[PDB]
Amino acid sequence: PKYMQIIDAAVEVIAENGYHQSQVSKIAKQAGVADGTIYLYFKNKEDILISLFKEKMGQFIERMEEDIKEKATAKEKLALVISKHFSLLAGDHNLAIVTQLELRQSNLELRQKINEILKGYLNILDGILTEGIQSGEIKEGLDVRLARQMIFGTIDETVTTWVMNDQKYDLVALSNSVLELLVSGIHN
Amino acid sequence: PKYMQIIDAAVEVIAENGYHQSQVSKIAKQAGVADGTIYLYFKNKEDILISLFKEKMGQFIERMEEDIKEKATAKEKLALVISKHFSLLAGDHNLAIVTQLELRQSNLELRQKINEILKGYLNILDGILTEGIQSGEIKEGLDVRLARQMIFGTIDETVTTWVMNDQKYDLVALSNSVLELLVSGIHNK
Ligand SMILES: CCCCCCCCCCCC(=O)SCCNC(=O)CCNC(=O)[C@H](O)C(C)(C)COP(=O)(O)OP(=O)(O)OC[C@H]1O[C@@H](n2cnc3c(N)ncnc32)[C@H](O)[C@@H]1OP(=O)(O)O
Repeated sequence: PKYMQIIDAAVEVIAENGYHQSQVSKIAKQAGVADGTIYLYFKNKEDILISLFKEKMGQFIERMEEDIKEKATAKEKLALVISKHFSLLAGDHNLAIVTQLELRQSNLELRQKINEILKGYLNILDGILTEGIQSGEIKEGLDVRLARQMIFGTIDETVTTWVMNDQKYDLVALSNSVLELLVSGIHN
Repeated sequence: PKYMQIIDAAVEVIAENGYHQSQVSKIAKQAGVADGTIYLYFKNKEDILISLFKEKMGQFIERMEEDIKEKATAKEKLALVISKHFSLLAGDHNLAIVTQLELRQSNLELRQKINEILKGYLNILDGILTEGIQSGEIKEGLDVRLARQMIFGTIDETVTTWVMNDQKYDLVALSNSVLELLVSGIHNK
């Protein structure tokens, strides 16, 4: 449908110049749609970015809530999440730039809307950590919120450094190393 | 000072209005100087953003080098880095909005310029790790670049989460627990 066609073009255009500079007109042209056609599916520019996050990151999130259920341990569940995330971004240069660089917006309402979608991802982390503690796999006394900030911050900084390096090295190849740093930390 | 008066007014205006709505005229008004005096020191709005980051980072790094030579172990140095990072930002509401939100420009030419200023701090993290590696304090097989990304992303996301909650809780008090999470990870035992 034209809805997804438009989201896919928006990823391209938004990645090119940045969300702020991106123009709805450029998005239509790139989608090979008329200008008014865009307004047939989206209210405005912000609705395009929010929906892009909903469709790209939101789908990923839903998929992970399902797929982590088959992994026995907290470590395996986190391994799946990091590996699948790096894989989703490694498959699309534009999507890597957008989902990393447009994640935290200055405008309050736009930020809240994007944060709402990303809460889903944080809920997955908290759940993995909560259950891991009850099974005895995860550190007893662990502050779940803080440990989720370290896991999400680590994943995010790893992907953003790769984006700032033109995505030139194999991100997916790092998933296990990133996992072991989170599981065992830096001490010997 | 004229240069620092402008940088300080820029922090305020950019925090309060968002970088895109922070034009030179607004900064000039905020600093109490004329537009032409802004340009006597800066090229444009972008130059003010980049220079505010370079100036604030530079002070931060000189203090860091000063304090961490006292410390013996890699864990002691990281403890100082975390607590000093959290303290600086808890100490200046508008600067934290600038660092966590306004400096995160997605245009790539500009973002590269900003990111080159981060290199000095990342370099400090890499030296703590490599010193630790030589002294046998750091886990065998640990990759320095990845460990640096973990340390800085964990620190930075802890600050972003606190900014997202309107800086309403005591960030600084979380320093030690953030350190222990980086040092031993989430595994039980
Ligand atoms: C004011 C108060 C202050 C308070 C503290 C500061 C507040 C923060 C300010 C806000 C700004 C942000 O948004 S910071 C939060 C988000 N983070 C970022 O945007 C940082 C993204 N990272 C980067 O842009 C970069 O890492 C730099 C520019 C910072 C430094 O780049 P660098 O010096 O070249 O070093 P590096 O990135 O390691 O790249 C070197 C080589 O290694 C490769 N490489 C890099 N990482 C890896 C890796 N994990 N595994 C394999 N290879 C890797 C690269 O491809 C390149 O290869 P080859 O080319 O040779 O093949």
